[PDB]
Amino acid sequence: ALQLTQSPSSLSASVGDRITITCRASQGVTSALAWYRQKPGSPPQLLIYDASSLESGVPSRFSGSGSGTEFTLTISTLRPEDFATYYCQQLHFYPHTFGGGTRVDVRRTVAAPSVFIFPPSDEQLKSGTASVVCLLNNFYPREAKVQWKVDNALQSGNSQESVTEQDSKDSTYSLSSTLTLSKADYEKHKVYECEVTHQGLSSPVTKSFNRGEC
Amino acid sequence: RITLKESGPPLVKPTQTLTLTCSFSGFSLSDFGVGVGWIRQPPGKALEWLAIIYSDDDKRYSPSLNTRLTITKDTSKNQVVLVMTRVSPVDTATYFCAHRRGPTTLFGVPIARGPVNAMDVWGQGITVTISSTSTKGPSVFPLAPGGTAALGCLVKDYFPEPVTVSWNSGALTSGVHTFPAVLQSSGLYSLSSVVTVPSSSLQTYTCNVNHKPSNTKVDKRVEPKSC
Amino acid sequence: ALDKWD
Repeated sequence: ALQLTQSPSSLSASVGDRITITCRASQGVTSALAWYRQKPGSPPQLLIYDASSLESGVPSRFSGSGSGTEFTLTISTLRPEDFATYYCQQLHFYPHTFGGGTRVDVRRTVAAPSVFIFPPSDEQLKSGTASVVCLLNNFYPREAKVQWKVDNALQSGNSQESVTEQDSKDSTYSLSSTLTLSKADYEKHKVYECEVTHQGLSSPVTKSFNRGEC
Repeated sequence: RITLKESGPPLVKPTQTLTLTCSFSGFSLSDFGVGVGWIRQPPGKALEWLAIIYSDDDKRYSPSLNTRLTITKDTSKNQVVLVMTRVSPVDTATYFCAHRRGPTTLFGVPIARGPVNAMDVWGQGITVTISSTSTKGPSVFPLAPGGTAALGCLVKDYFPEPVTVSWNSGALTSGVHTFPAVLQSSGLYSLSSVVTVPSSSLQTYTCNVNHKPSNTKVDKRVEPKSC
Repeated sequence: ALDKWD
């Protein structure tokens, strides 16, 4: 079906800035496009309907323009409540698609993550499972990539990660990634590595340990 | 003033049928051209359109979910119901219903269709978790180690959400990061809580974990191993 | 499939 691509997917800014988010459709949607702002924990809120009409009760710093395949939302003077995720929605064709969203967060000096790797506890091992956790602490911007390697084999499909919300004092994020293996598989290898790529790191940093080494 | 609110079960098991109700006030589903739609949002993901129904009773569904969705209205009760069959874990999401305006009319004559291009009022949303797991307490394991040091606790295999974690009975707050839990393929949640301190403080560190649902409190003191 | 009003 019809594709709606938002740009950029993520954007950093400060109070008072002017930002503009754009949304492009794969086929023309005339003026049937709406913009929403969604704050964490809340439902999306309508800002602009029919590509450019200002929704009632919505502050005038919000503006929408465009028609056909290209639309833009601009917030002229960013306020603290605007740090949020924005979505565009097409209503010309069924299904009524939403774009991927664009996250707007507090801008701050680039900061590389402090990385730490934790081996599984002997207590967990006795239960038969092995969790290897990797921590990326206080970094910025939000995008980071974690790659698990076991005896140099690239791991896939056996890890999960979660990211904290932007810190209100730091403006940094932290990320936790868990590699999970059976105790048996765990025992069949030695070098457990967490490889981290991030804008603040000249090149990828790797933190690792050799299993059973004492 | 238009308001909508979603209701239904917070927890549902795979293969089961999920029935969600949207009760609203401020408009009638008998008003001209009005619509009520459903949109969902898996945790951390984008909004996904599901279906919509209009007062003249036309219905439309997401093509990807068409076979599992039924939307219906009960005009006299001011409710719209969405029934999803055969749910699976990927259906865990926050589900929202929303109002869609019909064209503006002048002396009962449609003169403006621009107002239909948006879903203008939304309900708060209803969190729905799909897992065949039964109330279960977490196992708590230690996570042990600019020149900052890190340690923590891995709160593993519990259900359902939430769990609370604090450090040193609430006295340790700076440098603490408790991550949002991930729902494992097993249907149980898992989360880590860590804390960063000056590589010298290694002071004592104990995480206090509490999963109300299963009556499971645990305090786990964590230290820099090696005996 | 065009929206209801298009």
